Amino acid sequence: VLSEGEWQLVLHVWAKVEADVAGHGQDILIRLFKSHPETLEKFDRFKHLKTEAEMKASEDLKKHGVTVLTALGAILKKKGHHEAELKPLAQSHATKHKIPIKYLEFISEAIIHVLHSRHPGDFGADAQGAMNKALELFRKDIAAKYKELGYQG
Ligand code: HEM
Repeated sequence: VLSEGEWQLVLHVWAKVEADVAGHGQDILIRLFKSHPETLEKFDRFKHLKTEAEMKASEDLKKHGVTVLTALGAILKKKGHHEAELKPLAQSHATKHKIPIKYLEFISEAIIHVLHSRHPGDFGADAQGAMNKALELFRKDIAAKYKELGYQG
């Protein structure tokens, strides 16, 4: 579990993300798609996009980034009590979207890179450590639901 002090490091930096959800969501998805091109192939909506410049120009991608970060924020703010929020997400990601757990690890790494670029002063090693723990918790709970339903392990 995270301590109360580690949750406070997480949510302090997240309040800052909430100043510009759309810009954050962009940088994260672009970083994901460039670092791990195979992830872009999951998105019928985005697979036509070939360059970073086309990505940065897509309003629909920016819209999806807000969808993603809003759902994540609602989970973080539950500070681990996130069962009701996380269940619907794991079901759709397992059964509809077919998203490997490994891809959730990839987007976690994208999230941490972008927070580090945008908020150095609020995102030192101790906050980075806390955020890494929160994302691990998120992945571990999703992984449990996947296993239940019989999805890739
Ligand atoms: C932090 C992780 C993520 C969160 C919070 C998240 C959240 C969401 C939300 C809320 C939706 C819309 C409702 C639904 O279908 O459940 C969505 C859709 C989707 N997500 Fe995720 N997602 C995450 C990670 C990923 C990753 C890593 C991928 C793929 C590599 C992925 C692929 C998709 C696809 C294909 C859709 C549907 C897009 C469309 O409308 O066609 N998601 N996600």
